[PDB]
Amino acid sequence: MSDLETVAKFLAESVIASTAKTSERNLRQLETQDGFGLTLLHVIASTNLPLSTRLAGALFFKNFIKRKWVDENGNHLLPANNVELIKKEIVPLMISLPNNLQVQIGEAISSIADSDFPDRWPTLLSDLASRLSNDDMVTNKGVLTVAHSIFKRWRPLFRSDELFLEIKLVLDVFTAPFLNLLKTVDEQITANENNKASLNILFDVLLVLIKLYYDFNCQDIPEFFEDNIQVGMGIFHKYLSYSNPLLEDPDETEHASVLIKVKSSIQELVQLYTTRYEDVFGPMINEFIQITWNLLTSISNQPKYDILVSKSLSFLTAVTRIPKYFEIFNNESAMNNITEQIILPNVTLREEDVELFEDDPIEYIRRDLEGTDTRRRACTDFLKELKEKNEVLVTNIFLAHMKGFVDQYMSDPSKNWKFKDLYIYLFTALAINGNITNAGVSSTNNLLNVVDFFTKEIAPDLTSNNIPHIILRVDAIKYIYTFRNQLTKAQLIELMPILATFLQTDEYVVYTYAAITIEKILTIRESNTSPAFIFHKEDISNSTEILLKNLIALILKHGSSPEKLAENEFLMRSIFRVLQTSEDSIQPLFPQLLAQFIEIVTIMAKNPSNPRFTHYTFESIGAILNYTQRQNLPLLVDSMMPTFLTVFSEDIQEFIPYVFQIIAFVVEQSATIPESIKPLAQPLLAPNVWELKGNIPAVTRLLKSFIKTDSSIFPDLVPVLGIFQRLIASKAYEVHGFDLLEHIMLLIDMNRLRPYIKQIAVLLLQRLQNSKTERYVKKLTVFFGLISNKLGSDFLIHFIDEVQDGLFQQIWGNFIITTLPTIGNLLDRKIALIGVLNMVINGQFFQSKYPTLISSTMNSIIETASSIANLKNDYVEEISTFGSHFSKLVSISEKPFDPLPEIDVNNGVRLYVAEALNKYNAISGNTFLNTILPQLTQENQVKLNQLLVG
Amino acid sequence: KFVPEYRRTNELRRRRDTQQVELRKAKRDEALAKRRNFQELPQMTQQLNSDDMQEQLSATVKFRQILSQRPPIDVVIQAGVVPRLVEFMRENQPEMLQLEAAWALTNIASGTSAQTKVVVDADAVPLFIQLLYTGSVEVKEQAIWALGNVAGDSTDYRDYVLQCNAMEPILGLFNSNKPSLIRTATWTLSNLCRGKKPQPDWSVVSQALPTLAKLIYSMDTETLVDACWAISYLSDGPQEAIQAVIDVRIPKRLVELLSHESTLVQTPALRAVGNIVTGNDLQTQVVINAGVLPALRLLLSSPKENIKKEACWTISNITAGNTEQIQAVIDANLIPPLVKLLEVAEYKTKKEACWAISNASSGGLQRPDIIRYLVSQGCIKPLCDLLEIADNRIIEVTLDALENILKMGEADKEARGLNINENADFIEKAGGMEKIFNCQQNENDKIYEKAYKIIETYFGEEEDAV
Amino acid sequence: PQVQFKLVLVGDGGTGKTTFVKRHLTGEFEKKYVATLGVEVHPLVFHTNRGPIKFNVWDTAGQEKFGGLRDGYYIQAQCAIIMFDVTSRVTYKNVPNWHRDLVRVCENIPIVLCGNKVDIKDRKVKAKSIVFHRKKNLQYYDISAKSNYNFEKPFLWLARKLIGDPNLEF
Ligand SMILES: Nc1nc2c(ncn2[C@@H]2O[C@H](COP(=O)(O)OP(=O)(O)OP(=O)(O)O)[C@@H](O)[C@H]2O)c(=O)[nH]1
Ligand SMILES: [Mg+2]
Repeated sequence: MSDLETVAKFLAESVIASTAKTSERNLRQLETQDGFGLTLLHVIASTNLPLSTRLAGALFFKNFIKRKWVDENGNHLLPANNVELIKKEIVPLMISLPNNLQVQIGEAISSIADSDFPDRWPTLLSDLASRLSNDDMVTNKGVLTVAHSIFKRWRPLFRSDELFLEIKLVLDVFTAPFLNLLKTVDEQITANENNKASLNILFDVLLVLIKLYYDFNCQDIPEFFEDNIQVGMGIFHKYLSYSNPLLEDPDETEHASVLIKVKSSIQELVQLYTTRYEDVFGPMINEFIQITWNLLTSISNQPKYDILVSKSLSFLTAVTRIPKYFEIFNNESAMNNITEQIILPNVTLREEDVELFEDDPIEYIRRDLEGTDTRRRACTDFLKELKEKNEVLVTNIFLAHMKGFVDQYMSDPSKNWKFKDLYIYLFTALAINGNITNAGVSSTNNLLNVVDFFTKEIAPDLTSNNIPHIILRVDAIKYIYTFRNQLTKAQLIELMPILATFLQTDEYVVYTYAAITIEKILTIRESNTSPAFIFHKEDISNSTEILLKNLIALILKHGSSPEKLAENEFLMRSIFRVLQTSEDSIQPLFPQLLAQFIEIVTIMAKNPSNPRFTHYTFESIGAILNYTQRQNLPLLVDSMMPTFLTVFSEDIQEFIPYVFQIIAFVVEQSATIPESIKPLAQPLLAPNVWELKGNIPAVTRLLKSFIKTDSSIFPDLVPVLGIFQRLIASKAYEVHGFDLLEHIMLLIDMNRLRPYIKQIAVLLLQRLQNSKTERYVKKLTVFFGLISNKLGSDFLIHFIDEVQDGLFQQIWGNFIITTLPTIGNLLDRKIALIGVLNMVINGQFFQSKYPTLISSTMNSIIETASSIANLKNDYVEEISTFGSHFSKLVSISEKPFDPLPEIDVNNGVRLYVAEALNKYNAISGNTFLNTILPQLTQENQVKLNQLLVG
Repeated sequence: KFVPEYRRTNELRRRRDTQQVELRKAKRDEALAKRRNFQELPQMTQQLNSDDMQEQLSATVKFRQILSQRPPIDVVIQAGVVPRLVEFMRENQPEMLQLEAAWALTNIASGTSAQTKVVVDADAVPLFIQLLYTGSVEVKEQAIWALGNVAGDSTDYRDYVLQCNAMEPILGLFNSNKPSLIRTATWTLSNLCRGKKPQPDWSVVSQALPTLAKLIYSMDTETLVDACWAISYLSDGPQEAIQAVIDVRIPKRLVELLSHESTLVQTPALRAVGNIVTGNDLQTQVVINAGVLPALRLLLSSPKENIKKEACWTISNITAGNTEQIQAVIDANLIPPLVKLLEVAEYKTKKEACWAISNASSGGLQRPDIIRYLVSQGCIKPLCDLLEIADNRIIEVTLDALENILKMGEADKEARGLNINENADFIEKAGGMEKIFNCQQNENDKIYEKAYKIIETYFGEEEDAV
Repeated sequence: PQVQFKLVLVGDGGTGKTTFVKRHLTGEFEKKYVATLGVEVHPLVFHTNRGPIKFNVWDTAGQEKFGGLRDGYYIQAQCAIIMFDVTSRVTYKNVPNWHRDLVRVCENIPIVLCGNKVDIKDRKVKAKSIVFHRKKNLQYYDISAKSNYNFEKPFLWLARKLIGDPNLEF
């Protein structure tokens, strides 16, 4: 009967599946009653209700605050009376609840504070701080957790006066109790040395105190913490070394405990102090170094210490970057003791990796290729940081240890094979200056010889009949991959038949890394200033067929199920690269290769699984078509189109944007539309083809290719204009609409366009009033320039005026000349600028009909021609839905249409404009410049003289 | 969801103190405001009230002596002699009596604010000012010292002194030959110029700039210290205040003083020069033409950390200027030292070298050879390293530098037909790609969005090499 | 289905939680995005070598405005799946928020972190970035509701954890 009893009833029902949704609808109805907020608080406090019902009430109250406490402007939405009573009850209520309920009320307080603190809740800070006591560490944890939730909001903020005022307010209340409480927790931890339960509680409080210590120091080191630094950091200094058998258990290797987290939080704070407040922290840094050195010395290799180890190494890395503190271990003794104690024990190959090698080879390869927070990586980055500060010392110290690793291996290669993996790894890390990139390694350590190390240590392991462990075979191949830029062409050529032979083995990682290394060798450029690759077609032609034959056999090796066939994308990436390098070397085999790729497409269509495999399959098809003689395209086309039609009819959306690109390329390269492709033209225009974002770029390209190659394939232009309308009306697809329109206007005879030219202009300009974007107006301006440059100034005027006489001059003076100087894309800027100039110097009708437009047009021209790289350079988060992704095929990519190729966008534009203006002035009997100069702004009269006298 | 605006996240030139609120412990590099000029009380009070001139003098001399070199200020006040001392400064009193009375009052005003209040409420200030007109050189020296302590006590007494028209007679003192008079008057003058909120009446204290232009041509260290501090206060202002300093042709000698032997001189001189380059490009070029860039190069190696910091801040407001001014910085060989500080200096200094390099890269978008040279000098690695430790504002500034560097590399790739963006490869080589990528974990949305754009624009598996 | 478990499925809007459940329920792949309103509870039955196991999947709403009871759904949950979309970096950035709210209600339940949509080429959240599961001792899986990659791994791990039998098989 009661309203409290009724609220509790449906709070309870909300935990049960059959009533989860109805209970919420009932509660939302009960929620309209005034005081529902306070009714929830009374339910939460009712110890006679089951805990789950009270928890449902605490969660509902919390989310009630988040929904209905304030509107977007910060106006309280509850009656002013309820608001103040909530703020008065909530803190005392929080204290009285057990943990599971207490934390949710703490979060509701934090949510209220998000909007009301500090201006509209002045009592909160005193309210919270007054609940801390020396004898109740449970209540302390709860209160401190609320404080941390509020104060940690400072961490992502930019400094400001308003923020520092807020921080000052908090410090005045908390500094004394915070330090005192911190000074009390350390005392009770020692007194309770053998009380497990009380220890876990005390360290829970310590963890939040450490996090709060960070909150108070994340913007600047406040005066209080500078003055009291010795006691504060002194305490943390202590617990970095603390060890208690009760708070540990060797039987757990993954789950980091509160003690582990406390030391990690301490190391976070120590690195903050070391990197931001070294001036204040300096005197104490040496103590933390020594304790960090001892901490890493006696740390178990169990993963549960991984984070602590990396946070310690990042601290030591920050210390390595401070010269004063790097010198304490910038000598052979210390550097050698770091090596033996810190780095080497963590760089050895751990068997948690060897198992990934055997059980999930493809994943091992992907992670090896791209790489964090493993001890190996954390320690190797530390090793790099040291090398950067003293290369000679670090290198020689490791060359000494590696010398002994060689002897350990040569003595018993079968058992000590892991030692050879070690010094290959170490040698690589020491030899590379910085990190390897997608382009390889660009420079190496002058104290090491990668070619010598290759000849002596790597090459023998490639061809040795027996290998102590296939991991060393992989290490050898990976060395070639890593140092490919450091080997000569002749050395690489000698390796090509060896790597190719690996493609006939059964070891997953060996033949995959071999394929990867071949592919990367074929991507090495001769230099960055020309496109030529080191490997030309004559360097691969004699092995192209056998490489492709073996790569295909590896793809098919484990069965032709869609998921297994497509498993290894590196095989198909290598096929693509081989094809690209070989060009027309094996043209006679193109029909058979293409038939094999088409069969792969057919199998994968049952379940597309690997998008990278799929992508490079179609890249490979694109490469074949790119190197096929044009008169042989129809025969290849005919062998593909049955499968492509099935891709449409079965709606295999993963392949549809690739098929559209391939077909478009074929049409672009043919003098006529192949007969098997003609039936697609008019179905292409159905609106349902243009619904998915992932297909639009591809079907736009296909439609453009039909228009260019043979626009008579479209007997009716109405549905073509219907596509243009659909694209141009859309903010998302407007760019494709302009791209289509350019093809329409420039490539279809005007006799055909005549009945539609007014409608085209109306559609194009409707966006200006309804829903114009900045990109739209920029693209419209470029489009005007393109029309002017090609069809002429008179055409453009009568194209726009056909919509409404007078519209040309209105759009020109409002949109075109105002927008021209803001166009940042360099090719678009040239087209627009030259097109606008063309109106003045090659538009006698423009001059005679709109004489008063010339001055403002010239101001825009001069400003645009006399101006920057600061402008937005391109025309570039959201929910992915099925089919929303488009992937461009580089094998058949097209460069943008430049109608003004004799004018480089870099410096030719400015020179062109100046020469065109001088010429026009000369043709005018030297009256244009003199007549227009006084009509320009002061600023542009100067810029113009710099152009002409330039 | 509503939050206070300063808890939301959704011209490169920087003025002295755009944000005054501080959490850090205040560290004073400024000269102490007040200065002191190094029981038979009943009997002295009887002589001071006596009608005899020689009895008055002997009493005044005694009160001055006990107040010299600690001094029982509150005890002298309790004797009720302060108004009598003030009477001894009146225009119709003997010269030596005026001298002693003014000296004694100077030291009473040298103590607490309550003790200064005693002298001020006794109407001493109009008489000090008068003694600056009528006194001998010895009298003028005592009166100007007294006015320094009043002015140095608070902005209110500073303004009261100025409201009494003290500036006109004070500015007449600087024709004296006595180095001790010039020293004291320069310190008092710096006290009249000191104080930010409220600032002194500009129409009055800007009348001192011609005199300050002369004073910085002193070779007395103490005089130069307080003269440069005075100029540093007056130059802390908008373009109008900077222009008044330029008009009196102070910058040339101010720049010369950056190379003074004493860091007590370099500090205020550098502060004043820093203030001047917060205006516009034209005002900044006046300082460049005075030779500030070679002088700044040496200060980047100064043993005083705060000198290095202020030198970087000054350079950063120069590289906030135009292409030619950025090139001038490069031409003065200032980048190698900046890059060095960017990797080894204390954070507050390192942070300022970041602003300087970042601002230069913003103008380097118009002269790509600027960014080439920056990259050539190895700035990429220090910038990337700074991403891991810096406050959120400096993260944003550092990402903007890296974005400019990437834009230039991309524009260069397209202009020259290069295969890859060379600066993107340098950044990845230096380990910077991962450190930019990790900025996407920041809850600050501006930082996240910038890092995301950089990663997706320049490192997003763009293309297969063809 | 007499062995029953309350499983809460949470994650940002559009990450594929409903598509994933419906694929398990009927085998159909849903192409359209129809945001879930609060929760929909779906029973999933697996026939194992230890008998039939039933998961009552509380498929919750990821969009805040449709969140319904939000973490009110987590009360007495015995396991959970946190989902994100490997093509949307922001959905992984929000994983700690979902995990924090879960463990505040359910201290010690087994939780599987699922990175969905690995069938899409433009993957933004690489394995390198995916480290949250080691910091909080969650099991992680790449999955694809579209291609059925690792389709059953989340429920299999939870079932083994819940029954305490590493040899349980579906
Ligand atoms: N390509 C691809 N798309 C998927 C996959 N899984 C889901 N989707 C698509 O992603 C979109 C999101 O679908 P939903 O399952 O309804 O998203 P949700 O997580 O339930 O979102 P909310 O209910 O609002 O919390 C739909 O368009 C799905 O078709 C996948 O594995 N691969
Ligand atoms: Mg859903």
